[PDB]
Amino acid sequence: QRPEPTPEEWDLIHIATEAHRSTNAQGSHWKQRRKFLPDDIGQSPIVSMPDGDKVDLEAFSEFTKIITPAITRVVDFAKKLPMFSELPCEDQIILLKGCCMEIMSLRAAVRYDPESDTLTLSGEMAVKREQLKNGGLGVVSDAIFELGKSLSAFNLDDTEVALLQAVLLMSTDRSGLLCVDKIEKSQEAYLLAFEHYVNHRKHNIPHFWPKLLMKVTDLRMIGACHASRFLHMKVE
Ligand SMILES: N[C@@H](Cc1cc(I)c(Oc2ccc(O)c(I)c2)c(I)c1)C(=O)O
Repeated sequence: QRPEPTPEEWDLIHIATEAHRSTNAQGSHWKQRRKFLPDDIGQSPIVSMPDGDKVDLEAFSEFTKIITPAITRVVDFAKKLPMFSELPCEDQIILLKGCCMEIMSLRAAVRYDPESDTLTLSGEMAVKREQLKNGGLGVVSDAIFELGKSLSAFNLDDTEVALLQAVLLMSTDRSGLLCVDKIEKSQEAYLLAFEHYVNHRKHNIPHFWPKLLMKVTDLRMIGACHASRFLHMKVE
């Protein structure tokens, strides 16, 4: 009834799923290696910042210590998608700076653990809503957790997530792009493959596809609130 990946789109999906899996911290068995950020950390948000806000700085350090590798992995992922590597250097850097939080956020959210109400950062650090609120995301902490809980139910697989990530990456909605039309063709290709792959999985949920497109908007929201700290160093 509802259409299902063409053979060129099965190819796209292999490449994208392998790019995601090869850059997802600790891989598919991440859950068996975790350290819970300890209780005494992230509880006291007392230090002002050059931006005006108060932050439990110890916590902010513990987070800042593991963020660069996480960024690196987003870049590794991007560079493994051929439609992304064909872009000019100038546009690659824009696009990366632009989705890097959208993607790290999604990457944590699908590793939401209802058993302990924690997010899992880079496959190892289990954190509570309040630790990451006080560590420097404000309300953004609350937004990712709501999303975590929301996705438990959708039960996404590494392909769905991979493809979701490519749709985030090839956004045409960024200041400064040269090759806008190429990016939109590629976004459209990924969207259409993704819609098809979702067909191919009979999801025991009504309206799965459109419900899931809505979480794109939530992720672009996250990325818009926490966009400052990405004048990151992209090396192509
Ligand atoms: N867990 C993801 C990676 C990931 C890593 C970290 I550190 C995260 O927290 C942030 C991000 C920006 C900030 O300014 C602060 I303060 C904390 C998140 I949300 C995600 C993965 O699987 O790659």
